[PDB]
Amino acid sequence: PEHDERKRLGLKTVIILSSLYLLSIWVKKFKWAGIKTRKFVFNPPK
Amino acid sequence: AEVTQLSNGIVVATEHNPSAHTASVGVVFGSGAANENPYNNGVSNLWKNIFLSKENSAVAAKEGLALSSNISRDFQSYIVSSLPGSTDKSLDFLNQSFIQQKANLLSSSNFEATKKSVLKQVQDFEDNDHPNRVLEHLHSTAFQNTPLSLPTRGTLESLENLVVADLESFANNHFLNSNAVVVGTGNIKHEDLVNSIESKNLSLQTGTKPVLKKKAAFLGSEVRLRDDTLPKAWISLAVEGEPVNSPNYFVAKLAAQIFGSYNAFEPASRLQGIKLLDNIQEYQLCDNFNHFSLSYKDSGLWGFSTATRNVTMIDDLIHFTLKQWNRLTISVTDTEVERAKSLLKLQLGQLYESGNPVNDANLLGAEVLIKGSKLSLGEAFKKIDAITVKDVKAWAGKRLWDQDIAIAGTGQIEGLLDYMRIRSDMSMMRW
Repeated sequence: PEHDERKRLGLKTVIILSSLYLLSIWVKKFKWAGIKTRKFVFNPPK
Repeated sequence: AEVTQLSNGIVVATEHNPSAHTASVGVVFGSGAANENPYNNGVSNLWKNIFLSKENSAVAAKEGLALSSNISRDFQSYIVSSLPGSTDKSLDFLNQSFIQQKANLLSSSNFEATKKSVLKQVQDFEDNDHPNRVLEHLHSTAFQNTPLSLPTRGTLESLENLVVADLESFANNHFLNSNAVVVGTGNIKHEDLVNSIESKNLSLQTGTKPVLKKKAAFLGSEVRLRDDTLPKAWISLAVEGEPVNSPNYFVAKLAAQIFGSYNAFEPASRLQGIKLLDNIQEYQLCDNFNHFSLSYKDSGLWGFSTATRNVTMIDDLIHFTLKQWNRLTISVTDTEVERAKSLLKLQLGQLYESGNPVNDANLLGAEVLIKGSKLSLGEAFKKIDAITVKDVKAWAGKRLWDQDIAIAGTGQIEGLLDYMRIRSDMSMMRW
């Protein structure tokens, strides 16, 4: 009996979660940019 | 108290003080390490070293003259000190070295013995002077691929590959007339010096201008020189500060005085009216720290440097210090500002008026090269006293609040957290 209403709620739930997913990816990449592009150099000690 | 400066063919700048026993004369060029390249980096320091060579120095010692030179970022200076009477013999030695001996100082026996000395000199620096070493790298990363990034002493690699021709090439491009200012401090009069200068004619490379470049820029970043064998951690952290001749030049310096400097072993230092001290003394987060407002021609750095043996609590040191700086935008008090004004005057005074004319020359020379004049000590105090809490807040909200930072450190810095953790502390959560 909940069929029609269930699918209507699913539509809203899936749209919000999809957005949150795409958005978190972006935020994560931003928060990690300093670490990902970090560079090292070795000069062996005398 | 008088700042006299006139131009005839060369710009002459002086500041007399009759109570001074000695007199210092010198030429200050409007070009320093900020004018060098990554490859000839260290040429200015090299020049300074031959100017003070055993040969050139002995010639001045017989005559009773003392030599002094200073290589900075925006400028460069060669100074000769003497008695108030020998103020003429200083000019003879000045001209004899910059025109007559501009080829006798550069001998293949003098140059090599000097190069070997700046090499052991710059090496010693990198191996042991950790606080200055860290501060130099701070400029290096903060202003990377820009003029202010080049270190004043030059790098070992660019130094050992330098030749007599590089010195000449630099000298013929920057030691020009339009990029110079003759300075005299001590007790001698302005009219006294300008006459001895306007007497001896000859222009020597007039109308020639130095090469141009690209504007300096701050880039939020970091350089970590980890070394677990050192007994401490030395760190420097800063935001983009104020260039000289900036409206907030003084607001910035005052802001740095609020947090000031500290030394955990000096009883009196532990008693200063600095809120940050309540936090750092409980677990002794550091042996020392000092805030600064470094100003240059195109930009500057505002931040602090610190040294510590408490290697497992470095994060608290950084965290408490940054929380205090957050205050400047939102809750700095009238009395903190007032305490700063008083202490800023005291330190600014002790600088502008020491018992040493060579310091006076550098301060005078550096100022006149950038703004064409020098602001009197009394004029500064008027500007300092006029600063309100509202000013400091407007400044901090622009320079400190949620702004990128630059970090540099050496020693046991495993406990210095990542960039983002430090950067996040440049502000606070609010409703």
